[PDB]
Amino acid sequence: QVQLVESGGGLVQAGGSLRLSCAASGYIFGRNAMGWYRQAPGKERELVAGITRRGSITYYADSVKGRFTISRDNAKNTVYLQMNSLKPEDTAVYYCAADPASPAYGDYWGQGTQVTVS
Ligand SMILES: [Cl-]
Repeated sequence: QVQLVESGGGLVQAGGSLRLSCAASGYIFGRNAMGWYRQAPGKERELVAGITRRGSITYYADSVKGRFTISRDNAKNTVYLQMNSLKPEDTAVYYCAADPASPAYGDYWGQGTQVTVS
């Protein structure tokens, strides 16, 4: 019933930009905590950017600071990841994850979307 759907991936040239979107149904992002994850070739999945529940503070992995921006659009119940100045090292499967509003083991996860930087 709860669905996170990602879009906005594909192939881009180094130096370009992409916007990832994460659209939820059966669930409202609200002020819940959420994050964007990525799994690069040969690597474990790692957290790239997130928003806290408490105080709605954005945070970023050092490797993306100053280049990526997370934003939340309550009217659209959609969270975005704006990726600027993309590097080949950014190539990966990107995932969004959101905290459920009530008690639960586990988050809600999108399906993942491929971002390839040439
Ligand atoms: Cl928090």
